[PDB]
Amino acid sequence: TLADHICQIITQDF
Amino acid sequence: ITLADHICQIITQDF
Amino acid sequence: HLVCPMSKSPYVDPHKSGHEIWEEFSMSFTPAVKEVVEFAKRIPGFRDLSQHDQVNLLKAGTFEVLMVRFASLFDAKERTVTFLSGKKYSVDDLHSMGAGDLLNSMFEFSEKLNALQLSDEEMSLFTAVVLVSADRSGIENVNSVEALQETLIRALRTLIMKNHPNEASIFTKLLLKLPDLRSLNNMHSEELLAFKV
Amino acid sequence: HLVCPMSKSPYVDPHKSGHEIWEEFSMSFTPAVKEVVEFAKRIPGFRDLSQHDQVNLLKAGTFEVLMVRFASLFDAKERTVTFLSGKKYSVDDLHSMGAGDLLNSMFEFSEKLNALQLSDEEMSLFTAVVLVSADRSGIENVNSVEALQETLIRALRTLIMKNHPNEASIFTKLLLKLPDLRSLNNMHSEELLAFKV
Ligand code: HEM
Ligand code: HEM
Repeated sequence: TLADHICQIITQDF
Repeated sequence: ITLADHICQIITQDF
Repeated sequence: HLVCPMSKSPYVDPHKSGHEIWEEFSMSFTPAVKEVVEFAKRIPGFRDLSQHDQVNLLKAGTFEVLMVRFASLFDAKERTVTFLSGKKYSVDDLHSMGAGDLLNSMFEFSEKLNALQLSDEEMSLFTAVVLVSADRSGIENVNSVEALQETLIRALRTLIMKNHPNEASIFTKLLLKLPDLRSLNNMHSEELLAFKV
Repeated sequence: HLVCPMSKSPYVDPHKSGHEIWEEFSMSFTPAVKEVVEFAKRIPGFRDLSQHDQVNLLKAGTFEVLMVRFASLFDAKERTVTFLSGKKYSVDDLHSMGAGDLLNSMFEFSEKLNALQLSDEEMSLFTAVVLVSADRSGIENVNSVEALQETLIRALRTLIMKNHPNEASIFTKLLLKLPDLRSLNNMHSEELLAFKV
């Protein structure tokens, strides 16, 4: 149910 | 790993 | 429950073992798979792929092929799903029975595809493009499959061009469904593995 | 071993815990991820999408964007993979440290994509097409995303037709890369899960 190690890096920029 | 593998036997049997 | 619309009813006997449920399921979905097999033999370039690639394309593209064919089983207006036995179940019914986001995704895919109201020629040519666009990771002669894929796409454009002279964009809209069907496939095998809870 | 070329190296010090192995790794891939975000902010209609749909496109599509920007890490002539450190490793090297089918699938993909011999501009527009094509499961304004995608696709067809006049078929091939990228994404996600189990 994953590959959301990228969330933190992306949600930070918003 | 397991996918549409329960379909394997039906396809091979028409081959 | 077993909320797959390849079932004849989402209702499962609580007093039957797992393999007897699954066998019941199977004599419902097995005919639909055999018709994908039959349909593949009738794609002309398909018979010219090796036996290994033929089987692999079918192993990997059968679900996508069926999602196209049985997209009509999703009534967007009535908000119902028709199971293979012929019975209809409401979305609300199925969500309480176990369904979730893959069901909603399939309604959105089906709504958009049914929206195109392709004829059977257009559809049958579309489905064949879907079949030979199956994921290639077990394929031996990739170039020959991509040549068959490329041939079938050209027929698709020509057919669309003759049938929708003033709506060329249907063709590109049909191609852009390919990644959507590939995501529906991934999520749906994830649903199959969650069969282990 | 950590055989992802987003790594500085496939060698992992065995006297390091999972969390600090991942720390160094994340040091290596986080800039490439942040760069996708900045590329997205530069695609014409992207910032007009709702905040939630921008994020969900980048959450689901960053990998496919990166698989396109880093296709040159896969040298087919040499059968080497260039890691982000700049170090080079051979496929046979990587195969014995754990690499398999996904690596081969990626070489196949890079080979096919370099073959299309595109300019940087055509490449940057194809990659915008790739991103806005991302899986739509968590998307709230589907028609706006698909309107942005349809217009990027159309822009891309005009630029490809103008620059490759001996070969309009390059556009169709580019389109058929979208289910390929989706399959690599799913394969790679499974490899990621596996690394955790
Ligand atoms: C022979 C092929 C297939 C097999 C063996 C199969 C099997 C399954 C199984 C075991 C489940 C899980 C049921 C549950 O968790 O209660 C499932 C879910 C589902 N399948 Fe299939 N399936 C097949 C093809 C298809 C096709 C072709 C479609 C659509 C046209 C489809 C649509 C669905 C849906 C909508 C769900 C429930 C999704 C949700 O919970 O959100 N399946 N399938
Ligand atoms: C931030 C983004 C990414 C993260 C966190 C990530 C993480 C991982 C992890 C944990 C593995 C398993 C490694 C192992 O088992 O040794 C892996 C495998 C791999 N990744 Fe990545 N990855 C990312 C993006 C990418 C990209 C963009 C590419 C290609 C350009 C790529 C190419 C590969 C390859 C070739 C493998 C090995 C495949 C095989 O075993 O056959 N990864 N990745």
